[PDB]
Amino acid sequence: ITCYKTPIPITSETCAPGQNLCYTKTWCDAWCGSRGKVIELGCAATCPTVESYQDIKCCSTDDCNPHPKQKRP
Repeated sequence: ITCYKTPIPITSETCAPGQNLCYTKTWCDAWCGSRGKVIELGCAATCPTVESYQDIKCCSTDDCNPHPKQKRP
């Protein structure tokens, strides 16, 4: 399985041994001072959990774990 990273060069790469899912961390605070929305992508053996202000989305493929925001205008 592969997933998309967060950085500009959002690319698809295979996970480490034992993993099988990808996670999308959606949040906004310091860096979101205006419109700098941040999102942490990665991999995990199982769908991870979050709190209130923070959100997450688990998928079993990069096509489902990309960046909700392509590139800045």
